[PDB]
Amino acid sequence: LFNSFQEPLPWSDCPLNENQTGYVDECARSSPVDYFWYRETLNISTSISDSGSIQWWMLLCLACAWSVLYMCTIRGIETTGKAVYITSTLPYVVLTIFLIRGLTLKGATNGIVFLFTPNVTELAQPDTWLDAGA
Amino acid sequence: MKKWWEMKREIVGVVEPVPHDETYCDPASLFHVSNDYSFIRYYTRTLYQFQFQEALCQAAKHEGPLHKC
Amino acid sequence: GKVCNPDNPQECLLLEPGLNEIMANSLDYNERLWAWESWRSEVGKQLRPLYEEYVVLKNEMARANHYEDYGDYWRGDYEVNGVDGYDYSRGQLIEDVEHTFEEIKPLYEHLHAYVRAKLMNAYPSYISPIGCLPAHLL
Amino acid sequence: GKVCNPDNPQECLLLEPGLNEIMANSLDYNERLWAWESWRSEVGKQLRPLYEEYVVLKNEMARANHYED
Amino acid sequence: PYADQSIKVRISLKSALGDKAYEWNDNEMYLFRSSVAYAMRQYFLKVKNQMILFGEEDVRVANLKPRISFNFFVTAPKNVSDIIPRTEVEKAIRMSRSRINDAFRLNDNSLEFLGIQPTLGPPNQPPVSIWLIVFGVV
Amino acid sequence: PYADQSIKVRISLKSALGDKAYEWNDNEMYLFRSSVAYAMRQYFLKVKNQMILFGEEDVRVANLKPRISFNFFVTAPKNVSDIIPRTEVEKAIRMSRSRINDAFRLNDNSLEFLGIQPTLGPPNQPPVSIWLIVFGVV
Amino acid sequence: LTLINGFDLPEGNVTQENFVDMQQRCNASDPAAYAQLVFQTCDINAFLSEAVEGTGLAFIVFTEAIT
Ligand SMILES: *[C@@H]1O[C@H](CO)[C@@H](O[C@@H]2O[C@H](CO)[C@@H](O)[C@H](O)[C@H]2NC(C)=O)[C@H](O)[C@H]1NC(C)=O
Ligand SMILES: *[C@@H]1O[C@H](CO)[C@@H](O[C@@H]2O[C@H](CO)[C@@H](O)[C@H](O)[C@H]2NC(C)=O)[C@H](O)[C@H]1NC(C)=O
Ligand SMILES: *[C@@H]1O[C@H](CO)[C@@H](O)[C@H](O)[C@H]1NC(C)=O
Ligand SMILES: *[C@@H]1O[C@H](CO)[C@@H](O)[C@H](O)[C@H]1NC(C)=O
Ligand SMILES: *[C@@H]1O[C@H](CO)[C@@H](O)[C@H](O)[C@H]1NC(C)=O
Ligand SMILES: *[C@@H]1O[C@H](CO)[C@@H](O)[C@H](O)[C@H]1NC(C)=O
Repeated sequence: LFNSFQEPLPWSDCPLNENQTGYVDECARSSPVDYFWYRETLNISTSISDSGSIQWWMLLCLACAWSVLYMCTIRGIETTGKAVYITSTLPYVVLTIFLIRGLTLKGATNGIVFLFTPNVTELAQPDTWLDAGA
Repeated sequence: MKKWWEMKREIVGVVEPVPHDETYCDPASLFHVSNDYSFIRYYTRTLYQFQFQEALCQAAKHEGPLHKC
Repeated sequence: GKVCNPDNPQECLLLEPGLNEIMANSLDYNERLWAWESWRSEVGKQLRPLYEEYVVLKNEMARANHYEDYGDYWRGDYEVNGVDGYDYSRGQLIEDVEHTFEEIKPLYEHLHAYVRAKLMNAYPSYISPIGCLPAHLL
Repeated sequence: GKVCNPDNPQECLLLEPGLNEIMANSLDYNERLWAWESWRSEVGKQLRPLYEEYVVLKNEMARANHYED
Repeated sequence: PYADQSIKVRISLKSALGDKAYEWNDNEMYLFRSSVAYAMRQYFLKVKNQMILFGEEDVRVANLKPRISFNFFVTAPKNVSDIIPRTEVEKAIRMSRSRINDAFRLNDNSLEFLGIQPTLGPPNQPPVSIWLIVFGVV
Repeated sequence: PYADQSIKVRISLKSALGDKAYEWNDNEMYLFRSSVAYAMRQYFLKVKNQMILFGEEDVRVANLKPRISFNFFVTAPKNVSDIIPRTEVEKAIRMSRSRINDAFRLNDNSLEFLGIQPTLGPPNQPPVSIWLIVFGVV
Repeated sequence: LTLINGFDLPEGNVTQENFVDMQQRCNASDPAAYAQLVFQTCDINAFLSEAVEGTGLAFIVFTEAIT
């Protein structure tokens, strides 16, 4: 949410390396959004056995999230009951706007059918029923 | 000219040193082409010339190669 | 028609003397290329619009004589009609020409390959040993 | 130096005979204009780079003789 | 003999213009040749400080096709044997490319030159790193 | 003798480009002359259905000045006495003006032609007359 | 683009409807130059099956569609 508010969105184009003529190889062989997600935000490593620094630029966001949460629930009821009016209402408007914007794209009504064409050979696996229950 | 320089590369084995568009006429710059003469006589003349030569030493009972007849 | 130097435009060369002897004697790649390309661009360019008309007129002159075109008119010299086995039709000459020429190609390819290998010692760095021969060096 | 027709480029005209007598006798506006402009563009263009040098050299030849130019 | 100093050009009208695309007749090859000659004129005046009068008859063109792709090379003004080495044509064009693109309304993906690729611009956007400002802001 | 078929041209770089303005040397007069020759070539192929090979040596230029204003006129390809009547040059340019403006990045106020003025476009904006819709809306 | 760059076909002649026909023609014309080309085999209703990893949907597809 903070990396918005700029017209050339940071996840729109790749950065250039030291030699400012060719793209970074990680961003070249893949999409720029995958690069901004896996390298500029997370800086993800190669295995679960490779832990690294604490990566300050995530501590600020974590502290902001927890501070806002603590602000809203300072007293349980009588304080969350005043924020719920907006918090549980704004989504049902933004989502209607996004539904109207989505159902008029190119692949709409062509990607929805993939959601509603079941295959009767998948219903007999225990995994699907367990996941449905969970 | 496109066909001219296509056939030259394929039959004769000769390539031009600068490209030539359709405002040229390279064959027309030859004496026989631009003076309306038939050009095939120089082909068939070459083959008759050796048919006669070869069928004439065999009358003279030649011995060795043809070119010493 | 005549051709003249780019440096001293006041000396022009005819073809029968002057432009022939360059192509026949010189060994200078650049002078041969100049003569070759210049004779075609100075005099070939003039003849094209006339040749396009000569073709059209000659074709009518032949079709009005019960021939197909001027080509089939020219091949009329080799034709024989009704003498029992010595007949020879104007359309056979093309088969004979194209069928005798395919037996020469083996010898001409070796003769052509041998000359190429010997020009590469006269104009090195101008002839590739797997290509054709430039037209102005012949 | 010589000048030749745009139509029939194989007849070229010198100046002393040929180009003088056009300008001296003809009454055809277009033929006079052709001769006039052509003699200057065909032969005036050649002389300009030489004249620019002749000037420079002659000026030194004079200044080395206690003249101004 | 001229195919190692040639440059390949590929043009894709109906992509860039989409429609409105003019038709590529010969009066477009004329404009293209004279624009390349202009580029060469500029390169030899702001690099080598000479003054050479290239014309549109010094740009030779070969292998025209429907894809609108061809080959070209450049010679000295009146010296047919003097081919400007390809590496200098690749610099003249790198210099005047933004101006050649405009004469045709193409945009560097529809006027590929096949051997000279675009480079110009680094991402020097943020002096502030807006995100931490938003951070503090809230 | 040639001043009644001439057209006046006036160019104002530092206005349109503001800065970034290139300098107007002779390699710009060359490009301008050849672009005018291209315009004439097109006019005589989509109106009169002829095919005339105008070159950049058929555009004559006079009275160059610092304001960057000059005069020009056009002649037949190799016939110095044949001046294309000015009223046809005024049509060739009206036709290819949008394309001549681009080669230089000028915009029809910085490339005035002094006798041919721009016209193209009527105001066919509203199919609804938005104001009464807003009226009803409230 | 690869096909029309190979044989130098007109720009507006090779489209989605008559792609296979032009491919067949260009092979049967010059087998050598066609065989050395590289193609991509990919169809609709097959990119929908690209599995999105955990917590990698709201950040990979929605930002890519919003841009
Ligand atoms: C045309 O250009 C060629 C270069 O391609 C010039 O040929 C050079 O000539 C000089 C002296 O005549 C030689 O020293 C060079 O070796 C030649 N060049 C090469 C590449 O070998 C030729 O002189 C030019 N012609 C004119 C009239 O200027
Ligand atoms: C050059 O153009 C002029 C026109 O300006 C041509 O002059 C015309 O010539 C014909 C016959 O020669 C006359 O009937 C016309 O009256 C002439 N024009 C004018 C305006 O009087 C001249 O023929 C052209 N030259 C060439 C070689 O084509
Ligand atoms: C950038 O340029 C330098 C030469 O200055 C070169 O050594 C380096 O390989 C280039 N970088 C890349 C990624 O090609
Ligand atoms: C990303 O991680 C690597 C290794 O963990 C580190 O070297 C690099 O500095 C990190 N990125 C930034 C912007 O600090
Ligand atoms: C593509 O080009 C061929 C070449 O002859 C032509 O026959 C065909 O009609 C063209 N395609 C279309 C859709 O016009
Ligand atoms: C191309 O044509 C040849 C000709 O026989 C054929 O054998 C081959 O299978 C064809 N391949 C493709 C990919 O079209």
